[PDB]
Amino acid sequence: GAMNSSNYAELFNNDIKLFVDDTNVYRVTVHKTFEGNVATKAINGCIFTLNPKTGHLFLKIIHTSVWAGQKRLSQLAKWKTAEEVSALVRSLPKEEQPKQIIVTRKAMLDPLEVHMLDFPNIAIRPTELRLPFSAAMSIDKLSDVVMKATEPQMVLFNIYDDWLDRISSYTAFSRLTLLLRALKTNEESAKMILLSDPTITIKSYHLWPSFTDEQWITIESQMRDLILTEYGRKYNV
Amino acid sequence: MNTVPFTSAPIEVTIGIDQYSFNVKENQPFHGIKDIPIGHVHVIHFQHADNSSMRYGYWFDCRMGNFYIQYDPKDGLYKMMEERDGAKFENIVHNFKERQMMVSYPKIDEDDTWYNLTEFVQMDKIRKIVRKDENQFSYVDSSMTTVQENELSDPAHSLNYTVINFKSREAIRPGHEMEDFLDKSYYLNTVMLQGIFKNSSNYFGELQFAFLNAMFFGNYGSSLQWHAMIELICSSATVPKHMLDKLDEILYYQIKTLPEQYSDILLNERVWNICLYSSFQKNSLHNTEKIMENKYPELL
Ligand SMILES: NC(=O)CCc1c[nH]c2ccccc12
Ligand SMILES: NC(=O)CCc1c[nH]c2ccccc12
Repeated sequence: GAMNSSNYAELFNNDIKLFVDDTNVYRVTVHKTFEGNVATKAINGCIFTLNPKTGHLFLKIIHTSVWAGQKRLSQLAKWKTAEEVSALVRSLPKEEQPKQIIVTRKAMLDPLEVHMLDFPNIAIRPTELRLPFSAAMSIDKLSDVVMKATEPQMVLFNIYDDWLDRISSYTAFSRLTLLLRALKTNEESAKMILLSDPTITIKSYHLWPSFTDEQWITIESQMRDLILTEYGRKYNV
Repeated sequence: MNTVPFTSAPIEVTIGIDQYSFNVKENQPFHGIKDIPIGHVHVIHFQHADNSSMRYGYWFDCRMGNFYIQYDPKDGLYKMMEERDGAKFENIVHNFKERQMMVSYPKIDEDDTWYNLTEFVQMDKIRKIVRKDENQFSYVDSSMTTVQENELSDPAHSLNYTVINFKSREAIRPGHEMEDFLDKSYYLNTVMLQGIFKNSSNYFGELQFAFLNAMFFGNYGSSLQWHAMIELICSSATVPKHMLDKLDEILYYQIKTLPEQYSDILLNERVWNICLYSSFQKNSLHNTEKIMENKYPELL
């Protein structure tokens, strides 16, 4: 069934599961031609495949060459996503394969189900949550590896850094969704909040700054303020 | 012209024979149906006046034997039987005709409706969908479930239609996932036509039989089968031209015959809108689209 507010804690139990977000797979810039028509130019994309319990990120970079000579690219992108997720599952040892895959967009259900027919016991589920994973390309190190790629490539990151040494998966996922929601609503402001104090650095193998517990509380409060405001600035309240 | 003798009519019942029907009163001196056209399968069906629940009936072909109906007061239904003594059966029928206790199959000469609905339907194929090998005729009723419905509970009483499932390994070649799901031509032409049905006549025969069981008995699993077999063709980009032209004729007569008051339950909105307006074959069913738009524009 669909994952929603009611069954949220299921994300942090011991059944392996993966979120798949396809938002950033097919990315284009729209521009004018010399004749004054409009055309698109593809840029590199990525599949965002995340284990919410462990923070394991399987970032499959989608190089623009995969679109060459193909038609109906937005449709193809869903099938390419499903092909790559299926290949990831087959590559994983049996004890590391997910029991469920939760797609962030319902249009991924049929492509993924068809590619996963060989795995009848892996549940393919939609969600009613409006998760902010599209903002993953606002994380600088993730955007950088996608843009620099010259061929298809899988890059493995922990999206929680070392947070699980001090907090539970539930709290880590809540922090991640808060950060990403902020970056989605007002990227510049969110990025200012995270970097305002230059003395708190990002470790070379981490994505986010090395905040203390107290500093994360302040940061999280700043992100919540930003989100509430923008919701005013947007709806005028 | 053949005859189906009734022993008697002890309970009040609406009797159908193909697309015709008539009401018989409790203990009315009714003794069967004569002048039944040879060359087609036929169906004789029943709805009791007290319990409109369970429509039921028998598919048969008079070339395969001499058949009669007799009510069973224990099982509470009109049963078809075969009389093996040809002289006993000719004598019975001759006497009933002399006493004019039979209704005549009321076919209008100009009227090709039944032929058009049963063109590809064969008794031998019916008997493989409805398995009861000791009889030459086949019982069907409103409640019987299909093999596919059962997989998703008595196997001897099931409708063994060919299972069609668009999200199945049979339908989807490894490595052709997107291609085969969006264009079902390989599942239609290689898996189903070449592989299982052998030819398009057998495919159309099962499609036509499914529709008739849906219409005459309100059999829900049969309606599902009919729509699946339509959708499989319409969702194939590559279909022999003779099949598309024949399908348009088949569906035209099915839509023409459907009772207007049953179109709400017997027609699946998604399938028909997809098939007539979105599918690869949206422009290949001219007669069917015209009758659907003039008779059921609401559904669309
Ligand atoms: N194969 C797996 O079950 C996890 C792989 C993986 C992806 N991202 C990571 C970050 C840190 C350690 C491992 C990983
Ligand atoms: N006369 C009877 O024995 C009644 C039942 C019966 C046996 N064989 C039949 C053939 C044709 C109509 C009816 C029957």
